[PDB]
Amino acid sequence: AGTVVLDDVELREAQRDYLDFLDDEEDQGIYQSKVRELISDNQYRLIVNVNDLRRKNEKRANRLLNNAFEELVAFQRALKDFVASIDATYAKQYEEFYVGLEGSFGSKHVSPRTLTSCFLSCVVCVEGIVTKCSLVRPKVVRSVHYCPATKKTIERRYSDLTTLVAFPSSSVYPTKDEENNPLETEYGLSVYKDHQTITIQEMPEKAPAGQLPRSVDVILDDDLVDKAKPGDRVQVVGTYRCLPGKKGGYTSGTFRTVLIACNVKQMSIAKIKKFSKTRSKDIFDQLAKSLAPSIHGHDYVKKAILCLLLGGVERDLENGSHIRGDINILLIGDPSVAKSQLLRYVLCTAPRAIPTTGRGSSGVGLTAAVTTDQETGERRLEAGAMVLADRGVVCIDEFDKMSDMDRTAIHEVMEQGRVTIAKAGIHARLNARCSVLAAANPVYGRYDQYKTPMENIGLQDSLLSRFDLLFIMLDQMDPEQDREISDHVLRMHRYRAPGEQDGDAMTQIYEKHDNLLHGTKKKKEKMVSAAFMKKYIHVAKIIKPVLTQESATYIAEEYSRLRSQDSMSSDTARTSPVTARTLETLIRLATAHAKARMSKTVDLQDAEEAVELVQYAYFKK
Amino acid sequence: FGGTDMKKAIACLLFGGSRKRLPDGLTRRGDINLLMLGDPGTAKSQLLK
Ligand SMILES: Nc1ncnc2c1ncn2[C@@H]1O[C@H](COP(=O)(O)OP(=O)(O)O)[C@@H](O)[C@H]1O
Ligand SMILES: Nc1ncnc2c1ncn2[C@@H]1O[C@H](COP(=O)(O)OP(=O)(O)O)[C@@H](O)[C@H]1O
Ligand SMILES: [Mg+2]
Repeated sequence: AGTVVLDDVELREAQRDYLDFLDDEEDQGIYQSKVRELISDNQYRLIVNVNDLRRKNEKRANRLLNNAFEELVAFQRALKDFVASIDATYAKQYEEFYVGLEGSFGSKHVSPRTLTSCFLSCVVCVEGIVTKCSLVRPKVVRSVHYCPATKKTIERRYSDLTTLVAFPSSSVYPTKDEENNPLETEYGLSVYKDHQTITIQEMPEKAPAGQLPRSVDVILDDDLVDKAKPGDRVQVVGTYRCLPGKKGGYTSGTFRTVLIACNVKQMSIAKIKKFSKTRSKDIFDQLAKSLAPSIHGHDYVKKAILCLLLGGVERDLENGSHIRGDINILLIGDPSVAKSQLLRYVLCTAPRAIPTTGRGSSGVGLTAAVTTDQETGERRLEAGAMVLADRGVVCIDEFDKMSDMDRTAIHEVMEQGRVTIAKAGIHARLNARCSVLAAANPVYGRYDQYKTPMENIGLQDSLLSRFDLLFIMLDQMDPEQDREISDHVLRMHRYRAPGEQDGDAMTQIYEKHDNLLHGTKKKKEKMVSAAFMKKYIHVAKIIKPVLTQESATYIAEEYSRLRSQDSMSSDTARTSPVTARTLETLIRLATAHAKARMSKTVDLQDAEEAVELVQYAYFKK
Repeated sequence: FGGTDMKKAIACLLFGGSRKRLPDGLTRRGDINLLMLGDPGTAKSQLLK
């Protein structure tokens, strides 16, 4: 086609507007460093805040939201121009670059249930869960052929979705020469791009109760191929378009609507160094004390939860042997001792946390399963709760109600951290390294003091050895303790959020002091802010300490001392048996304490703290 | 007939308490739970309806 366009006021003006938008010379803009980062990382697309564009140029934002394709084309042209300007050499590699979108879209923030034809041809944002995914497939863009008879090579260009409507003249694969000499395809010189299709469903938590769900279909291009997986909660921003049906005579008048993604999102130094170096022991002291103001007392359980948050060190050797580094805890107590509050707080704070109660999930939904795909006849693996929580936390409330077979299944995860799966036609070893919290009621409803803990717990020695720590909590009815508990509870109850009028319906390292949440006496001390706590926890989890020679003999001698004291402990009973796992638990707790205070080696104080914890947990009066 | 205290308890059940989220992310229940144990024919089901 020889038709060309000479002038177009709108397109030229829009391109000029984007050129001025992405200059960042007389402004505090950052996009220049973003482009330099893209050049450094060999990536070929940019993400631009919609709110930023609206602030700088409201008319362009309005036009882009109301009309997508032409404005996106102008964006891509402007990106090509500026990439050529900054570094023309890098722009040679890729044909055209792409634009992502970000920011608060406002009215266009639309649920899969509320997508309508009113938003067609516009850019929309949607939040959902992923249910179906397809295999990655290549697609031809540029084809190259060679003719052995005449020693000539030719090239053909393809453009199918670049243009809105395609015709039979295009998309034809050449096979013969002008004189019927055969052509040989040369796959090395051709160009291909990847293609994938996914399906998104409205989350069951958001859908109205008792109603069937509604879903949308998404196409993922070459860059965003591997960014999504089934069973995942995502947010997708992209165009909403109609699908051209293939040629025919009579049409019913109903198109197919498909969302074409442009952005896919998985929804989620000096201060730290100074604080750590100055505090050392006070680091873990305050972190244990400031774990959760909403919960009263129970310092040992807070210490244990902090040890889970920091964790041990995974180790590997020459022979391929694996040594576990995770910690596991079981709490048993009387009703209303706030075990479930602790579980919920750990769910909120931990990065990868999944709650799975006793009978809520069975043995199949915990680890994994194998299903025969009807579409192809092959065998596929579906991951369970524990496989999804790799290097994460699984919380199990009402642990006693869980059946025996489920606990035998959990043995594989608790011992080695791997899951072996096999059915005729497929077999695999999946990684499931994880940590477990569990809370179980006593068998008699309330913990009996006179009976030994073995009768009350009612669990076999193997399962007890599987757990690193056992804790027993009691509701002692001391008048002064009850007074303290009532004071704390009513102080929390009377508190109201600042900035909210009374009677209405419904970052510094240390938190600001509060008259009610802290109290007048506590003015001499402060609590650590949640955000800094999370940052410090992440940094500590990164750090890799090493064990010293001073503490190894000390810990070994104390383990031997405990195994000999087994005969000496005559006035009290033992909660858990002492096996070879106890020594690994000692080393693990020592390393966790060494993680608490940023350093390079494990010292004696960490071993002493670990041993104090072990002595407290393993024996009771 | 009778059960003025029971009726007042039902009324304050209907009005209900106030729920309170907390800065730690923990929540506390703002609703009331009642139990009625009794002999047959004590007019319990009618109150529930
Ligand atoms: N140490 C404590 N500090 C503050 N509140 C507590 C404490 N112990 C119990 N509570 C209160 O008692 C209730 C206990 O409920 P729950 O945590 O479900 O008990 P359990 O998990 O033992 O069944 C909570 O609502 C909590 O407010
Ligand atoms: N004090 C009362 N005043 C009026 N009706 C009563 C009274 N006590 C019992 N009744 C009548 O007797 C019946 C009680 O049955 P029901 O309330 O179903 O008993 P329950 O709740 O123990 O199963 C009701 O239909 C009610 O009309
Ligand atoms: Mg509970």
